[PDB]
Amino acid sequence: VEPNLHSLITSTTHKWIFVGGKGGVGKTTSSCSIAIQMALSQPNKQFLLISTDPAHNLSDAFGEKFGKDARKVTGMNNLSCMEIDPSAALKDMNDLADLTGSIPGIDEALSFMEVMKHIKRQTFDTVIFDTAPTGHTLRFLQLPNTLSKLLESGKLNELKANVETIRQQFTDPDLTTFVCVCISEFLSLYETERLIQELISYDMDVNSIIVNQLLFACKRCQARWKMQKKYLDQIDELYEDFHVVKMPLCAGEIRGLNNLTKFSQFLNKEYNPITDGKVIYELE
Amino acid sequence: VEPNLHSLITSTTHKWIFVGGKGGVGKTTSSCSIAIQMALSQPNKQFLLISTDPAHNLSDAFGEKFGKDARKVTGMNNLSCMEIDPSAALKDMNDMAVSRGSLLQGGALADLTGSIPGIDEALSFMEVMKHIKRFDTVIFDTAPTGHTLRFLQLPNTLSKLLEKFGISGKLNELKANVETIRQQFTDPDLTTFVCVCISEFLSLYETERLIQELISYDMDVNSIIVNQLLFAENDQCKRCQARWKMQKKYLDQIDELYEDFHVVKMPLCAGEIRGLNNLTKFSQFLNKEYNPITDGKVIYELED
Ligand SMILES: Nc1ncnc2c1ncn2[C@@H]1O[C@H](COP(=O)(O)OP(=O)(O)O)[C@@H](O)[C@H]1O
Ligand SMILES: Nc1ncnc2c1ncn2[C@@H]1O[C@H](COP(=O)(O)OP(=O)(O)O)[C@@H](O)[C@H]1O
Ligand code: ALF
Ligand code: ALF
Ligand SMILES: [Mg+2]
Ligand SMILES: [Mg+2]
Ligand SMILES: [Zn+2]
Repeated sequence: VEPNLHSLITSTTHKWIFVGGKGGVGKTTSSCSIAIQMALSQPNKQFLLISTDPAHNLSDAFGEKFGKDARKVTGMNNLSCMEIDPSAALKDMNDLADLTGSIPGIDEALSFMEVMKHIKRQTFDTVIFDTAPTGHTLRFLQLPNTLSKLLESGKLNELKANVETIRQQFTDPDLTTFVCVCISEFLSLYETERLIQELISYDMDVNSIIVNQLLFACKRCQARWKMQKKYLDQIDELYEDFHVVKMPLCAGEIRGLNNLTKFSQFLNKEYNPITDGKVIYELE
Repeated sequence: VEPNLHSLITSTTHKWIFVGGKGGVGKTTSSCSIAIQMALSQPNKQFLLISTDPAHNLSDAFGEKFGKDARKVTGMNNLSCMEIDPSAALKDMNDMAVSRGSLLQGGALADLTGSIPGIDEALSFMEVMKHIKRFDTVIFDTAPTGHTLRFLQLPNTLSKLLEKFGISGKLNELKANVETIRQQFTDPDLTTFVCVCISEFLSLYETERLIQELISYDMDVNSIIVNQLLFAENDQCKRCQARWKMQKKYLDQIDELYEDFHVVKMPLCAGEIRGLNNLTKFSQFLNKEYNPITDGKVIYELED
């Protein structure tokens, strides 16, 4: 099973791609990267990257301002981002809205409504979700089942049909898949294993794991690599049947289309220290 | 404004302490560390560390099992942990309703509602109200920023929806409990929010936005822990030197921006920080500031 996401990046069937895992592991960095690789690789198709983390970071990552209305990434012809602000969205729908935009769960509700509107309206060929950390993303992926059972007039029936339709698409391995991102450390590895078990139980396809921030080894770096390697061995045993993609810690943060594009190549053809080592240092 | 949490750790008024920030910055590591520093220096008080992150890591961090019910940290007399379990709580509520209402009648409350987004914040909040109704200090190991903001808006949000309410008794009592929590969270002597961050663009700007949000909720925030620092000019690795250049850039901005805050600088250690011993070792630097010249050896002193 190839150690890269080339199969996903060139997929001709996938409509919904979730990128998830523990906090700070690189979900935003990776979902920007997957979205860039897909857009470059399939010029004919139109891609949306939507952040369902209420503390959005797509604008921070690209260095340009996104919002509830999809906008093209400057420099791309076929990649767009969206960051929904619930109180802004509600304030528009209402035309108390504002109080509602502050209720726990409103973020997931509006993100789901965005999915339904792409169902109803059928714009973008593929949607990539840069998700909130693990715990709240599981709640989001359960929404189709949840709404189904709760609902269980013509507009209520309309809501019902649409959620059943999402439930069916989300559980179709050709249409929907979840890419896990993790770091090779105890707290991340165990959280990721719990997440994968839960996803399998939801009948959601999960076939890929990005292991990010690897040192591939300064005494501090030598000790930290020794640790990463121990958990990396475990990841190899556990996830033998998965695409496991090993990504390096770079010499600086990864921001802007240029640097994100440069990092994203290694999701497509896997990082090789022999041939690619200099690249880590171009991010300073 | 001393670059440490000594005022907070030795405080005799604080009842509610929130530790929050962007994903993966070290909230759980720092909240365990703050709680241990407090428990150790206030032996006569009793502390509860509660994780409101639905993906809990307190058991992972100490390396032993916690749950819905508080349990002492092995090796501490003074500190307890709890990891709130939503489905479990709903299940017991449903069981007790049946055994002494459409959602309850068919015994499926947990099934129907255990997965509704927002349910974790709802139950975490119920948990808060219980310590109100009847541990001296509670430290919250919070979920990442976005959902924690929703949690912290909740008492103030409920107060206003309820205001428009205008078993009705339970709603009345909820309204009353909401008001006192709301009262206590805006009391700078009873509650404070400790921000945690790493010295990188995404974390810095998320933190800046978070703190501006908290201030508008009248929640006290006067502390920022800057975690995972390399301090590469102490001792002598190309990657570390370049990364330190990045970090130092953002640190200079943090020191300027948060001149009136306790900004507490913590080193990246040579391994993950797990178990009472390693957390305790790491935690001394919240109380007395880390000095890379003198304290540098500590990053290699973690037990396995
Ligand atoms: N492999 C990497 N090398 C260097 N910096 C990285 C790498 N992956 C992520 N980052 C940086 O790490 C921090 C966290 O990444 P982020 O994508 O925000 O994670 P998450 O979305 O899971 O919170 C950010 O500052 C990001 O720029
Ligand atoms: N200063 C540090 N040095 C080394 N490892 C650290 C440090 N702070 C946190 N960690 C490790 O970094 C990862 C994320 O920390 P964690 O406390 O889980 O963050 P958060 O709770 O904000 O998600 C964990 O593997 C933890 O052991
Ligand atoms: F990734 Al975390 F608390 F576990 F932000
Ligand atoms: F901290 Al994140 F996505 F921004 F987990
Ligand atoms: Mg993110
Ligand atoms: Mg945590
Ligand atoms: Zn190094």
